[PDB]
Amino acid sequence: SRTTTVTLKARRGKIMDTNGAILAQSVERYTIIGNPEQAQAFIPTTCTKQTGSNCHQINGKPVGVTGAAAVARLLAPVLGMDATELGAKLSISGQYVVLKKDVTPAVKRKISKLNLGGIVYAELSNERLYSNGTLMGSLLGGVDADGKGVAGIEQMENKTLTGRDGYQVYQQGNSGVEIPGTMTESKDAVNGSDVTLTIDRDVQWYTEKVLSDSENKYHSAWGIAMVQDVQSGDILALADSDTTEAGSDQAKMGASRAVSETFEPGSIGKVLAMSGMLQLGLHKIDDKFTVPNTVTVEGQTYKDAVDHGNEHWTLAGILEQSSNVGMVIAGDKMTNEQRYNFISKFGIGQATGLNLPGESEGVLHPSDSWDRRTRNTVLFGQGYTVNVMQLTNAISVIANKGVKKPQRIIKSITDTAGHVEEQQSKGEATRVIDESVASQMLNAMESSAEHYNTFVKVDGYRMAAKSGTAEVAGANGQLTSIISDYSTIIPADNPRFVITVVLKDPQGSFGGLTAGPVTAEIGEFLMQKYEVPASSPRTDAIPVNW
Repeated sequence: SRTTTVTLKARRGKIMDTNGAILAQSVERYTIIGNPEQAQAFIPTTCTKQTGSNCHQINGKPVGVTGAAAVARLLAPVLGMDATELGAKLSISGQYVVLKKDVTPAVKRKISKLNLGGIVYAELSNERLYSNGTLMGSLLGGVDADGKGVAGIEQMENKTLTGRDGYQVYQQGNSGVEIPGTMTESKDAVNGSDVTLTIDRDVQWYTEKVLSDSENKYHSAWGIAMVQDVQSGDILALADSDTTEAGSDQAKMGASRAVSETFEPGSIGKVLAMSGMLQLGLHKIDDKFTVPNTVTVEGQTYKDAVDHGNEHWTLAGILEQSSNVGMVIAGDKMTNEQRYNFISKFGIGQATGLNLPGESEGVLHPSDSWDRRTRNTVLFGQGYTVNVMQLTNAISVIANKGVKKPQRIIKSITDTAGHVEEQQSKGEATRVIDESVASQMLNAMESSAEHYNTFVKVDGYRMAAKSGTAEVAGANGQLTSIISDYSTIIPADNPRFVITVVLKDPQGSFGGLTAGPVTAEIGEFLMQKYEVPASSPRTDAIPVNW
């Protein structure tokens, strides 16, 4: 016979930052719906000693009418509406009519007590609020009108956040085995679980502020920045210079540029190739080279960015001076397979495993597809592409004693019982290089940072860092566009964070090195916020020249 199923919609879980600060949450309100034809069939049950409270009454007396009129009389005082008007809405044709919008959970509960299930039901609204407004807006993403996550973290964590709808089934007809209105089965909703990010609201806010202030100062087409905890691989901030309200159409339009952008890393990429050279025992970090300003190999000519003479640099100095030519000379005996292997081993060309919507794996071509030139440019961060997360994780390897961890952005999930379950990214920690090789590269990176210490400084702290530039898609009247990138490990003598900044077409007195001072502004804030002890004096510098 006739049957009616009512959906009990699960309420969406919250998104919170690393400290429990709420970033996204849904408003529990309801639309109250009537079914006119079921209302018209309604006959109220008279309270007697046989029914107990399984009956209908108003002020302790029978309802006195039937159908729409009876439903309206029962509903009117609960909804604070006029019975005549309700009766008219329930006297139309069809199985659907809105009776009242935007009612509270308390009113919804009162309606349930009227013993009108099947005839009247509540539809949970899907309004989603983001209390921090524009903060990490495109990273949070947004939901559609049905409360489904369609961008950012809302989408990635949608299963967890959505929960599982329940239902009620009513016999509204006359089967002869239950009376009309009897609820014959139900299944409770399981409300969504809450998601805690590794992102810290204060670090994220300051990083976005630094990028905004940097746009005012240097007028970059865009800037992105990331802060990663060295020992855990947790992401404390992942930021871009665009400004969008969380949950807005703009935010839902596309992933954060920090998530999606890919680019050649340029000279920062030398860290990966050189690590390989040391690991394989092809060179030692203090090996001495004579590095001319050009070199020709197999009909191919390579140049450094700047004219110099025949320089007396060690392998560490080739890194510090960003010498492409030095890398070509040093890498002479490194086979194509070894080159590919060490770049790939640092995570280049592979998914971070974070599963951010719109995230690319980047591009690193198989070594047998390389030609006589690209087999060499790969040594200095050209001819393959990375996103900021991959670059930052590769640099973290040097900070973390040669070990690469999967990065994490989802810290924990809290279920409906209130149980907090820490989350752990798929895939395991892997050793990329020996700890001793990592130490030597950190030492060379600290010499690389000191190369720029006339304008890149965090007072009281040693840094290990590398800079780079690379051509990207030309824009805004620039014949050739470039990015400035810079990645810093801080403090060098007890690494705590990696901070990477990428700016497109920065202007001003620092030109292509503008990303450097920007990482240092973030660095300064982090040492103060976490009260990091000042560095000890550097006593073991590996020589950069001879």
